[PDB]
Amino acid sequence: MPPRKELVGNKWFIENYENETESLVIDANKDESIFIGKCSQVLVQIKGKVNAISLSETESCSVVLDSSISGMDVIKSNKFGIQVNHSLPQISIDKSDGGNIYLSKESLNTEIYTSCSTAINVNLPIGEDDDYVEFPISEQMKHSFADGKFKSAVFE
Repeated sequence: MPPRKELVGNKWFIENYENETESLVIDANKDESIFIGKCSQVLVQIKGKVNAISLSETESCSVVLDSSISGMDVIKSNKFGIQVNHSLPQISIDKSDGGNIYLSKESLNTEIYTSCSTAINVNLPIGEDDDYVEFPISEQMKHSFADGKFKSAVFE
């Protein structure tokens, strides 16, 4: 599978890229979607608003985006890094190992869902005025019967 960086209809496909020295850029439109798969050591930079972004089967890749109407998906991706310049409702991480998100004042409320993932860190610019503050995401759950009800809870 040789490099791919083509727009098919309203879907950007960026696949099969190895150790990329220079930043891979895409000038999208709000009606387009971005799919990134089978890549390693790559930094896709999505300029302009988009409808969606999906990072699939990647190793040490980083996505720099402005905003996304429906959010972003990350699946089977290790060593990933996401940086949000503006906003997006949610970022979903599944079966991924080691990831680092960087939200923005705008994107400070971005919901985050994780499933079967590890070493995920979310940094909000809430410190000394727009100064990142890491938040290691818990990967453990406790389940038990207590006080007449069998409740669940994240491990702290």
